[PDB]
Amino acid sequence: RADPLNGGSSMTLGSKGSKLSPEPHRRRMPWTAAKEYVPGVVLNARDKMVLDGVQLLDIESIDRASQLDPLEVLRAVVATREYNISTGKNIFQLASQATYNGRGQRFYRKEWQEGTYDKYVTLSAIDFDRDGNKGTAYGYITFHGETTTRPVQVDFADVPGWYMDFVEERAVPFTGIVPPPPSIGTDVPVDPHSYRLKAYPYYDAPNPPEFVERLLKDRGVLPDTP
Amino acid sequence: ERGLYFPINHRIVDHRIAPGVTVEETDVQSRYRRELRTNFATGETRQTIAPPWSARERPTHFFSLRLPSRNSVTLRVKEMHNHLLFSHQQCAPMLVSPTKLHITLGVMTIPENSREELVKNIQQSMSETFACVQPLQLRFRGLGTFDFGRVLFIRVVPEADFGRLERAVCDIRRRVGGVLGVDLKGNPHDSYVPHVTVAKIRPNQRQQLGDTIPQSLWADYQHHDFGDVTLSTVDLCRMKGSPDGYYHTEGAVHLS
Amino acid sequence: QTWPCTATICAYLDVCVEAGEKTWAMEAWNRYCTELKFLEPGEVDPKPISRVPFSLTREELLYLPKWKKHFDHDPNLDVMDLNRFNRTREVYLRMAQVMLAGGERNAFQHFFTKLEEAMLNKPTPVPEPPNPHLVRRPRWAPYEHCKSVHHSPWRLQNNGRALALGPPVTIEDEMQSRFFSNDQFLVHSVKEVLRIVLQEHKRAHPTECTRCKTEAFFYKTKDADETLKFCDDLIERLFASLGVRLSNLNTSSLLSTILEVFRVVGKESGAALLQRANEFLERKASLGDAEGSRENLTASNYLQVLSGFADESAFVYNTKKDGTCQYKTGFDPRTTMRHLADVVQEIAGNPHVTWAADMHLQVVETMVGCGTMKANDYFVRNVLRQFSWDSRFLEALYVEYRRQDDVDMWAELTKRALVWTARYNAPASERLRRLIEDDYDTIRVQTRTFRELAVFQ
Amino acid sequence: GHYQQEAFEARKRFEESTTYPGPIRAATPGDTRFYSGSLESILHDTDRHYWRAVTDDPRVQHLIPLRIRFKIFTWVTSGWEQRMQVVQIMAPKDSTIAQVKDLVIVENQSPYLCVSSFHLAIDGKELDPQKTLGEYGITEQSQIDAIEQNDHLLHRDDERPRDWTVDEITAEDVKRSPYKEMEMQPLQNLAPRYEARPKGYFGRTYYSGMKQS
Amino acid sequence: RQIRPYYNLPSKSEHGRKMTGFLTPYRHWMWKQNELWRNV
Amino acid sequence: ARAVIKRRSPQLWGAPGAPIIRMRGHHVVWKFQSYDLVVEHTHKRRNSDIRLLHYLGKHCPHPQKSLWSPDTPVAQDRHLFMLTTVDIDAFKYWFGVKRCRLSMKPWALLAKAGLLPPSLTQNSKIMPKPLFDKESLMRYYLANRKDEDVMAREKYLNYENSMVKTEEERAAERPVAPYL
Amino acid sequence: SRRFRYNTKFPALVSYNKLPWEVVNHETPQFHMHVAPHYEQLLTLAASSPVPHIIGSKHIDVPREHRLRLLPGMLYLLDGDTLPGEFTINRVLDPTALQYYGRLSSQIVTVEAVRMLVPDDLRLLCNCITFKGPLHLPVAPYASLASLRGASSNCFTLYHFVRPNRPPKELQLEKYYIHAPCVAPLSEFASNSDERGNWRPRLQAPKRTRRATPLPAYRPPQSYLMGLAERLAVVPGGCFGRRSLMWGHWF
Amino acid sequence: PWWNFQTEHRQRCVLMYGGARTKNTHNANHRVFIKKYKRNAFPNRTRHHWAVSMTGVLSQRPRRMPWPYDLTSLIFNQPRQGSDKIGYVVGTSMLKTAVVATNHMVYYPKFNQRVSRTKRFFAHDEDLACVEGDLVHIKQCRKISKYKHYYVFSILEPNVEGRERLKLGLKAVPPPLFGYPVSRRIVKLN
Amino acid sequence: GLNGCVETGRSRSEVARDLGLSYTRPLHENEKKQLSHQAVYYERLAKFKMEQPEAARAMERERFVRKFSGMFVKMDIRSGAPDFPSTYRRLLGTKVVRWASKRHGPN
RNA sequence: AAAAUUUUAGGAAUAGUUAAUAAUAAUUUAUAAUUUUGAUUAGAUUGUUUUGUUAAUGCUAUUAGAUGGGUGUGGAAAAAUAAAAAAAA
Ligand SMILES: [Mg+2]
Ligand SMILES: [Mg+2]
Ligand SMILES: [Mg+2]
Ligand SMILES: [Mg+2]
Repeated sequence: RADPLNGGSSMTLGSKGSKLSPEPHRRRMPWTAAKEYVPGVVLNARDKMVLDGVQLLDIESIDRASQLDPLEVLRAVVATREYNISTGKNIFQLASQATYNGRGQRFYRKEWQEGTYDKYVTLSAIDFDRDGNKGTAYGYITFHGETTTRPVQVDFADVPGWYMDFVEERAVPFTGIVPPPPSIGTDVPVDPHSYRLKAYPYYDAPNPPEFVERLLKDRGVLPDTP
Repeated sequence: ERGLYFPINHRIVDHRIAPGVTVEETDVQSRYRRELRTNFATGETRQTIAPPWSARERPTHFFSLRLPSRNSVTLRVKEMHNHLLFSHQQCAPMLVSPTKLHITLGVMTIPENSREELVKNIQQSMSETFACVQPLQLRFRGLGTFDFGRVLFIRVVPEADFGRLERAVCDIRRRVGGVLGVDLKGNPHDSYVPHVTVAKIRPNQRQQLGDTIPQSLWADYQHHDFGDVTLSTVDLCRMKGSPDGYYHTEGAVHLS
Repeated sequence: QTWPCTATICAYLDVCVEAGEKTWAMEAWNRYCTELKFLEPGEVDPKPISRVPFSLTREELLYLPKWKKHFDHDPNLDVMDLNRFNRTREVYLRMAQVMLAGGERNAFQHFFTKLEEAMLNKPTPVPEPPNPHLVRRPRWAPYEHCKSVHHSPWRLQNNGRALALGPPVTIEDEMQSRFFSNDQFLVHSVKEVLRIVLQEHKRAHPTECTRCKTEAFFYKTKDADETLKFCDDLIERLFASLGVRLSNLNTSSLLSTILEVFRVVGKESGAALLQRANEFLERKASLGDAEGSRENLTASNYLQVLSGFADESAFVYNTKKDGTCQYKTGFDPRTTMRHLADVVQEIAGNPHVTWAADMHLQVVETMVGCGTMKANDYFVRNVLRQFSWDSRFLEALYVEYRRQDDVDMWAELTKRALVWTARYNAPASERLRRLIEDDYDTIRVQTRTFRELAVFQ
Repeated sequence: GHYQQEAFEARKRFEESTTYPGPIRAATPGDTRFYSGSLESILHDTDRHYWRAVTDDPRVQHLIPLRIRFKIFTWVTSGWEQRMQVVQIMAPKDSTIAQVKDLVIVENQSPYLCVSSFHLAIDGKELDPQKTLGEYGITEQSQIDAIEQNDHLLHRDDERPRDWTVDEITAEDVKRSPYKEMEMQPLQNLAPRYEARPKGYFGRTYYSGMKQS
Repeated sequence: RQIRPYYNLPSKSEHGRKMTGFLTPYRHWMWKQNELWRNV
Repeated sequence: ARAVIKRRSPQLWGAPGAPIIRMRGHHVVWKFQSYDLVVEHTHKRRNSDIRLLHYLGKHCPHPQKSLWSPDTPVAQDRHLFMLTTVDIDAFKYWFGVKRCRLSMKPWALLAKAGLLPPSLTQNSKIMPKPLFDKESLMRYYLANRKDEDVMAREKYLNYENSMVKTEEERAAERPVAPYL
Repeated sequence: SRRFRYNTKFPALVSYNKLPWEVVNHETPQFHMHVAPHYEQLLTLAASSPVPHIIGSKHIDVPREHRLRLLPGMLYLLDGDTLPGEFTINRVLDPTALQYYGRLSSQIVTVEAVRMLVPDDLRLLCNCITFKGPLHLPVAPYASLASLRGASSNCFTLYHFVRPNRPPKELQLEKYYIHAPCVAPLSEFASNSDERGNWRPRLQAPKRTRRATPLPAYRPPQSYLMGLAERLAVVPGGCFGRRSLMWGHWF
Repeated sequence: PWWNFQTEHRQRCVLMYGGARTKNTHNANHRVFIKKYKRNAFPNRTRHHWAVSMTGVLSQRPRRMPWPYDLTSLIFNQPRQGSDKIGYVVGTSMLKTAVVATNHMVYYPKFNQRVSRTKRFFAHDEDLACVEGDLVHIKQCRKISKYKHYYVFSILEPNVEGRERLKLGLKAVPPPLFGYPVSRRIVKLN
Repeated sequence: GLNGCVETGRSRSEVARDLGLSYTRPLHENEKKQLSHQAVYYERLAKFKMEQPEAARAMERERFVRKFSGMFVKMDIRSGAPDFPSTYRRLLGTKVVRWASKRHGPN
């Protein structure tokens, strides 16, 4: 309605899209808003075969007869740790290791740095709930050298897809306040050697040749013999 | 369970509230049938309304049908006073003395300089208008309110010689306000509503009495019948309350 | 056979003027508005509604044929009562405008003289309250549930409760024309006539009045002098007629129109406009006998001053000689930028002048034309975040980018500008996109969508 | 906006007319209670249920329909919600703000509103109970809020009512107040059955003016 | 329908659907091409 | 939004949906079967008449010999005929103004008639679907692109108003002497 | 979706489907979330052109009686640090709250301190923000803040009074979005500046013999993707832009 | 094809040229009445059903169909049928409510002739003018109460005798002597 | 004041209202005491909710909570049927036991 | 929201009930409402472009499909097998 695909063109139902608009199509259901989501099933799904031949205990099993060799406990802890990183690393698993809970560092998800997609998140602050690996994480989004004005809750902070890179320059103490990084058009004068724009509003990438080969070898232009 | 699931009197949409508001943002609650309560129930009456410039100045003189001695009206209004005062004696300053009862045919502002020219000229025109009209038998039943419930009066029913009144009045209306320009609080092309004013709240009184006559007093007399009266006498009166004990009378005409 | 009311006549005369067809307005006049009067002391001011509205006595109801009892709402019945507010002076004004537009002096002189005389010597008619049907009575709403101004973290979203973007286009800040006094309406009428002079000039020479499409833009047209003479005589006729009374009414709209006429038809540099406006204002403060305390030039006037500067420095872009740009003969960027700077100093000094997008646009354009290479910094500090823009900004800005030293800066600045377009809800226009396309061999910047290109081939 | 000053100015010029005869009430109809449609629609007093092409003389409005906003705690199944309820009076033009309080108290039909003392306020500023609507420039369009005693305590867990989802409701308070009326223990027809909105309706963050993610 | 190929990202779950629509970059590129044609 | 979905005949969105031009006929022996071009809603009820906006025509899918015209030695005319009745005022109304949808078979028909281009589903399996790369398309576009105003005016004439007034009919419509 | 005309469905008294009324709690970080981006805009205004009540000489004094019909909504700036009388002092040290003042402290005056002041009777609030040092904006001479010693003794404070638990409307910040130009970049060409002769124009684009360096060759992304962001109606980053332009999303 | 004989039929699926495509509903079925009750005891007080009952409305012989053309449509142009009615006021026992008896028309096409039937309505008179035995004009309107869709638009003929009768304190009209008929014999003497 | 307005649609009681005339039949004691009982509802109410807020709040509790209990919570063609037993006669014996007859009024 | 059209050979009373008030009243106010111009119960019956016969005002057919509420979702309850409606590449 507000923002259609290709204007209204109705010649096929599929011509519209998989959602008619970014905005929620019924007003009584707001969560239908178009987001950028993530494959939660695969990315949670932690490997239970890592916990094979381990002998974990539970939290409330404190019993004397119940617990085990300190060696067994240690390999249990290591097995559990390997079980939690077994997919990728969650933000809160990355942040506890960095100085100042990683305030100021730039957290990029894997798919944000590949292709013409370029995006990351500067961390403004963090609330660890009693359980680590969960929590709330706030920050500034930086997309193609253009930054947010105010901080925002980082979405899918709990899903283990995250990488970052520790720099001492970016570290901020809990006393001070994390500054928003400069949007490259406005605050900092645009420089080519410092930063080059991957992709811009009307651009898109050239055809990678292996895809072309494959599609022609599909549609049956280029032959493929058994 | 004892009636309609949604009583029909309760189905109300307020269009003086913006669209979409009542669906999402908030709901608006009001007792909506105080406003919808009609002109018959409240007892209001729509008098000819003044243009603002005329609305500014006090009225000075008025036309009146003088009630004769030995009226059904005067008697029954006295009975009504008795009843009202026995119920609530806070009415006492509101009420008009039975001595001053008269029918008000129209109201007018005369400036004090041109005073004699206007009274002579009016008196004459009045005498010409009413030359042919024989006496008028009119019927009084029912009460009504002017000026937001501040003025409480007895209605003149259009069931009788009233018709004649309407032509008669509308003639002086077209002479006094049409011919020689005089301030009639309304348009001369509009007819005045004749009435017998019973209770009234003046500006000075309003502080101790309140801003409107509570309808609880006269509710029961609202439709009460005061009876029939024949009227031979038309006056043009200036309003002075101490000269003769009756409104000071600047002119007179006899219907015969 | 619907008899047009006064309002309807107004509308149709607006269409006539804009069309410039006198022969329509003449027949319309002759047929309908002839007997239209003005309001005098003996007139009664807004006439009461006199219509009965239609009923049937029981004998009318029973004994009449079917059609005599048929009431469809028929415009003709209340025409008298639509006219009860006396909008006549508007009709006379419009008619003056038409007779001028169709190039006839005697008739115009007639209508304008009638109008002038009546405005001076007759009472101001009572204005009609806003029509319920044309414009709707505002209905009550709480403004509580609303997207906050900062709702989107990337920009300033304008909101139903308040406007944070700022005015895109300067508004004159005058009430609807009917609410004016008679003297005020006289003034308004002159500014109206001038506006029509301007419009007629632009219909006769569309090439010269369009900014920078041709070098013809930089030079007075012949017939401009007779025109400006007409305007001079007109304004001095207004000062001749109205006396000290002029001290008490708003001359703002009149001034801005005067300035735009001496900017467009006669072509005067920004300094000449500011001078002219100041001399005019001195004249207005002097005719009224007082201590001065001159009103400053209001925002619209300054808009005309600045657009004057932008007219001053303007370039015809991309000659077929592959020559860069042509400029107004006898152009000094130093002087121009000097005056522009201290003029913006003046404006920003005065607290009662509200800025808009267009004012900034004139400034920016003057910066580009001057070869300042500060155009960017001004745009980004004062405009980008806090206003809603045209793509005209990015057009002249592009011309600025194009002139930098190395190529990479050009490219990167342009790409960044497009990113601006996507961030801030500027739908970058076709003119701009073509400007970028032209250099594609040099900058390699793709401007078109994939889909757009495909479909195109 | 523009309407308000256009019509204000129009009225004000209409009043300064030296010559006007006054309107003819046979030419100035009232409104009808009788028109097609089932619903009864209340309109502006300048507007009619029929088609009137002609613009009528501006009148001063002797009954101003004020709107006064309250905060209610609405029970929805998940827990409490804080939302808004308007009370609409018709307050005579020259009335005193004390009298506006009184008219507002009489007109509310909800048991959960007027329990304690409330103060009228506009954009957070209290109004004098002493002076007129005229002085404060109160019109229909003006936004009037209402502030209760305990409302500045609502940021705590005490004054704010306790939902049986997270809180003990005891035989102490089963017999008292909205809890008692509500009938927490489910019946066969399910008691008064309140509106329900689920927990994941707004996502993990509740409703806001500003987009938080 | 929305075509779900076999080389889409397999979801290992016993509580729900076996295959999540998530595309190999190849599939994305392909889809883009076909859809360009129908845009025409 | 039905609790237990009607499983066999699902659709998109609520019913009744946007009107769609369909071909439908009662099923019978193939020798007698005809079809109806019908503008109707998206969700049909038991009898197709309940939601039926307009009736566009009859289409008979049987090649016929033309016995109406005289037997003609011209080669092409003696191919068999296929008969269809189109209501094109209603079609242009519904499709154009009301913005309909289209099933594929009616699309093929109206393509044959010259009202629409051939559909998306009509495939010569000889040719493949084309490839695309943006730089080549860009070279072709820079090679040929018309003037802005020419293009704007073409869009004006096609989409907005067509019939325009030459200076002549102006001059012929403007009032003469007594009111001029 | 559009908002529907009127509610005839459910009784008004009961009010049924109603978006909750948002209320700003001063005890949480959320308060500052609302208030902060306004403050910055406000200060920006104060740096360009004058606004009347922004600058007070001294602390405002009112009686107990007129306390709540005068104060609420009031926002004024003072030179020194003095905390309003009869106000309990709360230090804001919690980092989540401090966080929202980031943009205001980096690109405008550095924030030295934040204070939540609550009246003893508990029904009034004062948000007190102490800035250190000079503005990182340029300050105009005729501008309001030019009358202040703390800018252009280097500390100065902003004071904002408000009622607790109210909608983020009646804290009145939206009147301030008047926008005035910073005249710093043109100060160079005014007749007042002596650096205006060091200026030289570029009228004509310079002859160029080299094209822009070509972007690095495109690597197609290797991981799984959620499909066309076009068809999923996701704006180009999930950030900003229109869904019609798919730029900068993977392919 | 309904015009072809029993023996002339070839295909049952289509009309070859034109005409009406007709389904034959079988009119002669010899439908019968089942008798489930004794002639002595039939479970209804007022009426007894011993045979096949004719059904439908407008399918009912002899056909009785709505006649738009009568006095009411003769005088009025009605936006909707029954939007105007002229009638007499019968009784006012209800405040602001006038009951009105009105005539409308039925046409029997078999005999080619019209009958007048009559029907009562509740009309809303605010302000209570209508006296029993007034000739009134009545219009369709907003739903007012459960049974009132009509309001009194105009009094055509007031009742002058009735009004003067009221003014004297007497009822507008004398109350009818006998009520509804009965199947009993009431012996009430002196 | 005996005629209605054709173009306006307003009844005769309306144009009588506007001309400031009153036609009303003489009333018996029935209609007088009904009307005089009804006129005063709002004064009685104002006095009640001023002087006695707790009793009021009790009654209101009952009404407000009633609105959530009961047969129909929302107004639809089914619920907002002015004559329920009439438009659904097919429910009267079996499903709906409230009414024993399909017609309580003229129609 | 209404107006018209409404069946039984031998015919009597019907009832959470009318109208005013109002977001009232399991006990508000009233000389209430439906019916012999055929009611309400009760039988039969799927209602106002469809057939057959016939020269013809007639006689004689027309299926089928809307069966209350009880956390009330949804734009609209039409929501618990029984398609022959292509249902977001
Ligand atoms: Mg839509
Ligand atoms: Mg009914
Ligand atoms: Mg039954
Ligand atoms: Mg059930």
